[PDB]
Amino acid sequence: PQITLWKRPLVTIKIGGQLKEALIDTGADDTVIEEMSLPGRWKPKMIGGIGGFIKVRQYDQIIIEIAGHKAIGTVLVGPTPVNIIGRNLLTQIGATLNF
Amino acid sequence: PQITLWKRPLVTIKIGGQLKEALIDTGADDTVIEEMSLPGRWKPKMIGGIGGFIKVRQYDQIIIEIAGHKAIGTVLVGPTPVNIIGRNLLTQIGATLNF
Ligand SMILES: CCCC[C@@H](CN[C@@H](CCCC)C(=O)N[C@@H](CCC(N)=O)C(=O)N[C@@H](CCCNC(N)=[NH2+])C(N)=O)NC(=O)[C@@H](NC(=O)[C@@H](NC(C)=O)[C@@H](C)O)[C@@H](C)CC
Repeated sequence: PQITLWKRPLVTIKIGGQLKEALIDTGADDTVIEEMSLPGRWKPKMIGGIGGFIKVRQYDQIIIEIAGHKAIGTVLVGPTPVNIIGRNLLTQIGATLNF
Repeated sequence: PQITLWKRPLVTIKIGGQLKEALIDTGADDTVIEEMSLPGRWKPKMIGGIGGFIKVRQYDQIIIEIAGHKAIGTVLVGPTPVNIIGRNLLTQIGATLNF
């Protein structure tokens, strides 16, 4: 699709069989989701945002759908204010910015 | 242009007579710039994201040129770790997300 920016670019995602809302975020390197259970082992990661740094859990090779488009990749889980879909998965679905 | 998302989408902006580099952030409601002088009255604002909140100064009716495209709107100034172009200005330059 084409998504304009007059409103927040919120989409539905599917992860772990569950539908969630998330923000398409070109300003995010990574994909960060609120607390949930994911399978397998995780590794530690520190990430930064507008207000400082937080610790998250890094899960690799997670199956995720973004607005109906299939991706398989890294998902960070931790105390983000909002679920964000970042560039690691936006590149898998072929997303670009255009003006 | 078409901007891919393999790397951070950085652009040059001109604001207040100065050139700066800034991140195109579809996940940002507002435009947030590191400390600089701007004309006119301001009022304080708290803005949040990963890591919590920072205090900024809100300036209205600021003219800005983003990768060569002129727009006018509100600009927030304060201790942001990165200069951010948010949706309030991205709409004005006609920026969309496409996949
Ligand atoms: C979580 C809230 C929504 C998404 C977030 C994305 N902003 C980018 C800004 C760029 C960094 C300061 C971000 O945090 N990106 C992170 C996301 C986490 C991630 N890992 O992907 C990032 O890429 N972090 C990199 C570090 C980038 C460093 N950059 C640099 N040195 N130049 C990282 N690997 O940790 N938006 C925001 O932080 C904005 N928040 C908002 O728009 C709204 N706030 C809330 C809470 O929704 C509004 C109600 O204020 C701020 C700027 C105010 C207008």
